[PDB]
Formats: sequence, C-alpha cells, structure tokens
Amino acid sequence: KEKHYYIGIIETTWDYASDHGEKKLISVDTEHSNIYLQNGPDRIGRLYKKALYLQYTDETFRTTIEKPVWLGFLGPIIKAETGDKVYVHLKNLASRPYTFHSHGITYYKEHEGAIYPDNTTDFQRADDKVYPGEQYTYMLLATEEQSPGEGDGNCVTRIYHSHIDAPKDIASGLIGPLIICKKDSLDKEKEKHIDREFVVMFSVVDENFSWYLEDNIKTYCSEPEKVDKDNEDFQESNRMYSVNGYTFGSLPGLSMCAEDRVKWYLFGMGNEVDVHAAFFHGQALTNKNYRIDTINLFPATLFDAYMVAQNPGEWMLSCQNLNHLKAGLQAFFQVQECNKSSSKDNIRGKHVRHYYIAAEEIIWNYAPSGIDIFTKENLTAPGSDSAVFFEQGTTRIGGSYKKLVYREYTDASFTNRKERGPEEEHLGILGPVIWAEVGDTIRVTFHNKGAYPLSIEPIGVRFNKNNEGTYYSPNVPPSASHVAPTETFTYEWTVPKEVGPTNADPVCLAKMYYSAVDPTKDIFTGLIGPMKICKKGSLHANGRQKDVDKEFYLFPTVFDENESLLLEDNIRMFTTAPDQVDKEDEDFQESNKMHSMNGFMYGNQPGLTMCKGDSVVWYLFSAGNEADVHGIYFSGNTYLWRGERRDTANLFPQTSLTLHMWPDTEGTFNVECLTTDHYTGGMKQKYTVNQCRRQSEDSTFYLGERTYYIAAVEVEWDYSPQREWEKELHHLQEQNVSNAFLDKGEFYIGSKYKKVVYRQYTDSTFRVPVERKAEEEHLGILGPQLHADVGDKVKIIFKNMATRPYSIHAHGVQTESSTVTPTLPGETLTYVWKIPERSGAGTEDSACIPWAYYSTVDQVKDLYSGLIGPLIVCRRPYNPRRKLEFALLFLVFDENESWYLDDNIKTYSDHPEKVNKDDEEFIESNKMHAINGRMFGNLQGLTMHVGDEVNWYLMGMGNEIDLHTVHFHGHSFQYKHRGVYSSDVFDIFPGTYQTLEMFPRTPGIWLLHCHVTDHIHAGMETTYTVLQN
Ligand SMILES: *[C@@H]1O[C@H](CO)[C@@H](O)[C@H](O)[C@H]1NC(C)=O
Ligand SMILES: *[C@@H]1O[C@H](CO)[C@@H](O)[C@H](O)[C@H]1NC(C)=O
Ligand SMILES: [Ca+2]
Ligand SMILES: [Cu+2]
Ligand SMILES: [Cu+2]
Ligand SMILES: [Cu+2]
Ligand SMILES: [Cu+2]
Ligand SMILES: [Cu+2]
Ligand SMILES: [Cu+2]
Ligand code: NA
Ligand SMILES: [O]
Repeated sequence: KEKHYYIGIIETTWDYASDHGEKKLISVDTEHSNIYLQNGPDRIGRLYKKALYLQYTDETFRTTIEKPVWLGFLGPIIKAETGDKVYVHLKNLASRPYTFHSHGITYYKEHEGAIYPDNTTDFQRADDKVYPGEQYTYMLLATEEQSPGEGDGNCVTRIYHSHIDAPKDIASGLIGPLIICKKDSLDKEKEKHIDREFVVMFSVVDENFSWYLEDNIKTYCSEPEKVDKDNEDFQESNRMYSVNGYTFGSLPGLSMCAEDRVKWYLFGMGNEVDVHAAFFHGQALTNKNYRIDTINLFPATLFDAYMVAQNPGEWMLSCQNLNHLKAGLQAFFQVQECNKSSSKDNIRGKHVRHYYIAAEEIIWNYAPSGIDIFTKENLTAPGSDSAVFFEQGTTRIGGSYKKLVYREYTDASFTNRKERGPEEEHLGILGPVIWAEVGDTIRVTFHNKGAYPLSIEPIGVRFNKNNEGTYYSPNVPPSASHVAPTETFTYEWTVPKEVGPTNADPVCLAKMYYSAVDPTKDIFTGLIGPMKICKKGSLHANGRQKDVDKEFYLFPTVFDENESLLLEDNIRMFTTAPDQVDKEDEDFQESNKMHSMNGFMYGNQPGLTMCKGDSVVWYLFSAGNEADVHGIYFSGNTYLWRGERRDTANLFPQTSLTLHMWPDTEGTFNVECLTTDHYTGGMKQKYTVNQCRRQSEDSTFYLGERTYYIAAVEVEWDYSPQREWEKELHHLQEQNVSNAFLDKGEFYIGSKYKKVVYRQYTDSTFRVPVERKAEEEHLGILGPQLHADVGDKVKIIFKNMATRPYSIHAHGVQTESSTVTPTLPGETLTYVWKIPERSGAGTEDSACIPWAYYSTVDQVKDLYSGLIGPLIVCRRPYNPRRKLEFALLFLVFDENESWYLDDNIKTYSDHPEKVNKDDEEFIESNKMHAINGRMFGNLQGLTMHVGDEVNWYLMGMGNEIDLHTVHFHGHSFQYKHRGVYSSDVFDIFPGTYQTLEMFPRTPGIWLLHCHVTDHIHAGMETTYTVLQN
C-alpha cells in the first residue's frame, strides 16, 4: 500500500533525566551524576535545546501525534513492508537547514536527503537542504533488494537522520527509527505474533557537537564568559550517556508481562567512544536463532533481538562498557506477572553441580620469565615498549600486582583447594571453569578471604532476584549482591532450555562470571572467570565435551590496574618512592595498563598445546571499556564460527565466542591481538601443535598452481591528490572549517608521504610492473588483488626493492613453517601458500572470501608504512549477469609509526627543525583516516551498472580507534551463503574480512563512508557510481 507520515522538525528543550528518583544504579554513587546533570556557573546541566522530529496528523502541521514515552527524543517510528511506497512529508520549523535521509529503503537522488558532491542538478538537490519554513515530501519505496533476508526475522531495524552535517545534525537530535518488514508480516502497524516492540538507541549523545551548543551555554551557564569550549572536563559534562536520550536510569516506560513475546530494535550511534555492550540483566534473547545475551553496538550498528520475557521483577538494561556503566548508561525495565499464563521448564533441584569458590589475594606476575618470548629481549630493556609496563623504580610499580582472584576448593570447608593440572595451566589469572548442561541447577558456595566485599555475577544462566550478584533499584546477613570480607554465600542458578544453546548454536557456549559489587573495579582487580553452558548430554562426567580433544579459555583484556581495588596497596608495596606518585599522571597510568591474555603478557602464557589433527574448541571472551576492541588472530590455522571461516576473532566488552579448530600443521604459532597498541603492549602468545601420528608423505591435492611476482616498492603516496571534492562538500555544508590532516600551515607534512607498497610485476626480472586497469583503479594503496581457488598451491616470488627488510604473508593460507623469513633489500625470496579446504569458504560463507596479506618483520610499522593487500580465495569451479569485485580497506594510516617519518619530515615540512614528534597536534596531523589510502572522495573506480552483481570485500586493520561502520548510501547489501542476512551498515574492526553481495538498482553517484563521527569528518569517505544498463 501507500503510506503517508507527516514529520515536523521543531526546536525544543530536552531533559536528559526528567527526575524523579530515588535510584541506586550499578557502580554509581549518589553524587557522581552531578558531573553531567548539575547546572552551574560553567556547566549547562541536564536541560538542553535541540532539534527533534515530531509526528503530525496533518499537512497543516499543527496537532502532534504523541510518541510512546520510551522512545525519548527519537523521531517517530516509521514502518514499511516490502512493496510499500512511503511518502514522508517533512516540514522544517527550526532556525536552520535540515533533511530526512533514510537508511534501509530505495530512493532516487531527489529523495536521499543528503548533501554531498554527486553531480546532481537543482531538481535532485531540493531534497538535500530543507530551509526553515520550507517543506519537502520524500518518496521511498520498500523493494525486495532492501527487504530483510531469508535468514532475518520478519522485521529489521533501520534509521533515518538529517544529513547536511550528519554527525552534528544527529547530535542535535534528528535521529529516528525506520523498521522494515517482509510482507505480509505486519497487522495494524504491529508484527503478527509479537506482543511488544521497543526501539533502543544506545549513544554517548555529544552536546559539544550540537548546532545549539552556544545557545545552550548562553541560556543556562550563569557565567558564559568563563567557559572554555575546549576544556576537557567541560566537554565531559556535555557527554550524555543515554538510551534514547535518557541518562542515569531515567528511561521510563519499559514495562512488559511475564511470557510476553518481545522484539527489540537496537542501534548504536556516535563516535570512537561509542563501543557499547547492551545487556538485559533479565533475561535471555535470540538473534538470528542463536542464543545471545549482550549484543555489541557501534555507530550505526543495526540489530534486532527476540525475547520471551520471563523471571518476573525489576531488571536493568545496561551497557557493560565499564566506562559507560559508571557514567550511568542504564535503564530499568520491568516484567510483571499478568499472571502466567503459560508454562515450561520446570527443572530446579534435579541435576545439581556444586562449586566451591573462594576469592583470595595473590601477587600476580604478568610475565614470570622476565623476558619477551617472541624476541628473547629482557622486558625492562631501557627504551623498549615493554619497559613502559614492566619498569620498576621511584614512581613505577612494574610487572607484579597484588590481586584478588577466584579459586576452587574441594568441599564446603576451605581446607583443601583443587590443584590445577595441565588442562588448566593456561587459565592463569582466570578463576575455575564453571560448567553446566541445559536442565542442570548450579550451586556456588562463595567465600571471601579478601579485604573488600565481593560477589559472583554469571552471564548466560538463569537466576531469580534473590540470587542476583549486583545491586540496583528504582525506589547485615550476606546476600547475593554483597558477601563481605569474612563471609560465605551459596548462589543458585538454573540452566533451562530457554537460556541455553538453540538448535542453530554449537554444543557449548562461551560465558563468564565476575564480581559485581562494583564491576568497574572488581573485574580489573582480578575477579573474572570462564563459564561453559552446553546442551543436554553433550559433556562427560569430568566436564569435557564428548568428541573434543582440547578446550581453551582465552580472556584478552587491558588489565587497568589503575582501577584495581588494590591500587593504593600496590603503590605502597612496589614503588621505591610512594609519596611522589600522582595517581592522575597519564604516563603513570599507562604503566599500569596491562595488555594481556589470561593475565599473561609478551608470550609468557603457558599450556596452549595440542596435537595435529586434534579437535579443539576455543572459548573467547573479554571485558572492559572502549580500549577493548580486540582482533585475536591465530597465525597458521583457521577456525569455524557459525559456519564462517576466519582466523581472527573480534571481541569487545562482555563479548563471548565459541570457535572450532582442527590444527593441521606441526609448529609453534602465535595467538595474538592484531590491534596495534595491544600487540605492542604485550597482548601476544604462542600455541604449540605437535606431531602425534604419521606422517604420510604427500596427498597429491594440487588441483591448481599459480605464481605471482610481487615487489615492495618505495613510492610517493598522496592521500588526497585533489581537494576539489572536499572544497565542494564544505561549501555545500557552509563550513568555515579547515583541515588538520592536509593543511601544511607553517611546518606540517600534508597529504604526501614516502610509503612502501606491494606491486605486481609480470615476471621474475621485475622490470615491468603490471598495468593497473580500470577495474583495479580503486585499489589505491592496496597491493594487487590476488586470486586463488581451494586446491591451489600459490608461489609468491617477492622482490624487496625497498631499503629495509620486509616480507609477505597472508591470513588464512597454510604454509609449511610457522616462521616467515625476512627478505632483505635487493633479495628475492619465494613463499609458498597452500590453499586447502580450510583456507576457503565455510558452509555458510559465500563462494569467495578475502584475507589480508601483510609483512611480518614488524607487523605494526610495516603495515602503517603501506604494505597491505587482499587475497581472494574461492571455492569450486562447478549466467548472463556481470560480476564485479571491489576490495576496500578501512584503516587510519598512522604516519607517526611509518619507518619513513624522519624522511617525511626532512622532505615535506617547510621548517623541519620546528617539528616535535611527541606534540599532540603533530601526532594528529599524520593520522590519515582513509579508504584504500585515499580521503574525501579521492578513491575513484568504484563504478558499476544496474543489473550487475558486486562483491565488496571489506577489510579492517589498525588500532583501538579503528572501528569502522561501513555504510553505502542508496543500496543495501546481503551476506552469508545465498544472501541470507541483509543490511546497509557493516561493522569492520582490525582483522575483520567480509564479503558483501550488492545488486545495484538505482542510478546515481552515491556516498560511501564510515558512520563514526570523527572518521567521516576526517574524510573516511568516497563515492561509487551506478550507471543505467
Ligand atoms: C562529475 O562531473 C565531472 C565534470 O563533468 C566529471 O568529469 C566527473 O568525473 C564527475 N564525477 C564523478 C564522480 O563521476
Ligand atoms: C634483565 O636485566 C637485568 C639487569 O639489567 C637483570 O638483573 C635481570 O635478571 C634480567 N632479566 C632476565 C629475565 O634475564
Ligand atoms: Ca538529492
Ligand atoms: Cu546514517
Ligand atoms: Cu555503552
Ligand atoms: Cu586486543
Ligand atoms: Cu571508521
Ligand atoms: Cu545512508
Ligand atoms: Cu551518510
Ligand atoms: Na551537562
Ligand atoms: O541509505
């Protein structure tokens, strides 16, 4: 059908915590809220003016249609079913220009609502700048191409926002939800067997970026003269950590019944600090028929989830990013009894597993050997990167910290202690494994031999209010939420089918438990452990999975000892001058950020050993804050996850993953974090795979043979050869702005740096480089796109025409040795990459998948210096439509880490003498936020036709900062085998390699960008062109 909405943009005053109390939130004392909510002489408080979308009954925009209270400031909910034509009648009643741009629906250029250089004419531009008092009516068509995929639910979450300066428009308040549904799955604007629909935007809503900042300062700050917009504390006080714009618990309206079938539409929004971990303390959810609880959201991440509300009472919805939790990213919801009126599991007291766990103080050395196992270098080597963390002296703790750690004892006295064996040598700091099967009951007798009160909070199991490990509320014998320094308490959790693995899940799921009297300090103090929840009849009496040789539990995180309950205690036991230590000095706190796996650093983790051919399950999980974006890479072997083949697992606060691996080659390999600073900081370990059988000789499995001649060449690389697109963008936006990254001013470098890049040659003489033709113009900085099929042996003849050692190696591929030999300058070496079945698609991948190739001599610096490329591995050779391929690398090139920094100062700075490599402004000037090493629409060659199929190969690498939410204007993509899932933003992080299918249908020049604020603004964007057929 054809549907009409009337949406006005008005200016209005918005309250971020409309009272009314009195609350206790997790990890938030009753005074902390003042930071953000307290009006003052130099602080705005909790009221702000902003621009919001409202719904109207009528073309005479006078009577509003009120929204549900839980929506907050979000625009009104728009819905559509496949086949529907939606007309959005916008009227702008604010003081400045805005638009309506919608994410998951098809439109011509007249109806995109976004301004940018696309060669359009006046009649396709009226949509892109709706002036005050002006009115524009947008035509949207819900096509099949944009429909939810066969593997999605009936409805998916999409958004709409203003898109002049989207970041600032959205910060100002113009963001709302657009729910797209299959036909005929809707009945009277609600989905057919769903009782409740809620939408929840998680975001650090940043009023510093609003168009109304100055109006707000002028209005509320009783001393406007004394405000410094760039003072860091003032900025914090305007960062409103919110769900739907509600802070500190004040989200009202989230009420439901026991039994109710609920659909949640979640999204993230904002900047680099918007690393969220949405958590329903409830409460168990499914996403895509998989059990989850936690969901991670980033700027523009679109997600949906299904919940049969159960376990009646007052619950918390929160962000488990500990920095967020403690700034109040928390909303209550309630499940009331109405009464039942259903039934089900039932199982309580039948199969009982009984654990006895104590909390106790130890001195944990994060690196017992005292050396870095990968380099054999002494950790305190003056000048080394490890020295920052392991140096000990007048104002510096070192490698070893007093911690609190869970440990297992034999029975209900605490006389004895279950000694750890070989199977648990790798656990390290982690507490004992809690394991249960669906249908079991779990009792945990917890005893506290520490000096602070503690608890145990499990993720992934069922527990009533009497057993909850955290305390919170909307309005001393020990309890679930509080076991004090000498006391003891026995928790009861259940594991019913509705909280355990579904048919689509694997046999066991990775979960975790931690103390949560204050989880923002307890975890880092050391109170974290692994859990494993499995299907009925899948484990042995001893806890081991039936047909599985090995099971490992990995918890990588940044152990922020600055947040440890034992910090002061540690300062007084380890520094040789305790009084001179400033607990606020940046350098000091870096020295206490311990980047580690199971509390181990610099290759010192023991006990990851296994036989070749072994069946191995890896249980990964993490915790922490925004710094915790991890890409755990298993060199030398791949794994399956949800039928996808990968070798690098992405993890965020409270993320957990179950990986299946069959290691296929003898050696000692690395398990390490790809994320640049984590690696440098010591997040790297070995795992050994031994030979325990024969030993055949050769299985003659070379269906295919290829050879490629590639060189590293030093080249002058320009991140922005032209500036016309940028000038036009900023002109269209009316922005007085200038460019930190590209403007030389007095002495900065600019857009051109000497780099080293891979390039293809025609033969072994290396004297004729291969012509890059039209369909490879888009590669930019990337090395050539190499192809291989499963079955192939790929010879890489590699010449180093550069001036220091380098190599070339690919993710995914199998080689004979775990070490990669460096190629010296002038040398040519041969590397052989075998492509067995495990180097290619899993059963649920598309036919072609991408893997990064890169140099291993110094993985951080060689990368930032320019050496990176895509290897595409395809399945099995065995109609009219043209198939295209594009590889895209989303990476912030950090020129401060290039081997060529010094040269680039001497060559490109007008006054090199005045450069200080350690100055924060110079540092920023060399962080080049690029796509394939080009910015601001300087990446050409993304050109295609209506009717084509396009495989996009998205790749991510880099640092903590390198979260990238890749978004294509005008079109959606599908992914997975047979295009089963569907969306228009894909999350990309370091180590994330994904293939997306696109079937372009709408002619136009369309914007392609990362949706993270700082990244758009720094030019991480280009356009792609769709031509008529
Ligand atoms: C826009 O127009 C110019 C001038 O006609 C053309 O040469 C240029 O390639 C166009 N831009 C794109 C992205 O197609
Ligand atoms: C590292 O060097 C110091 C002296 O510079 C020495 O005392 C220490 O034992 C060394 N560590 C190891 C593990 O060899
Ligand atoms: Ca337009
Ligand atoms: Cu958007
Ligand atoms: Cu968050
Ligand atoms: Cu990491
Ligand atoms: Cu980005
Ligand atoms: Cu868009
Ligand atoms: Cu956009
Ligand atoms: Na404030
Ligand atoms: O979009």
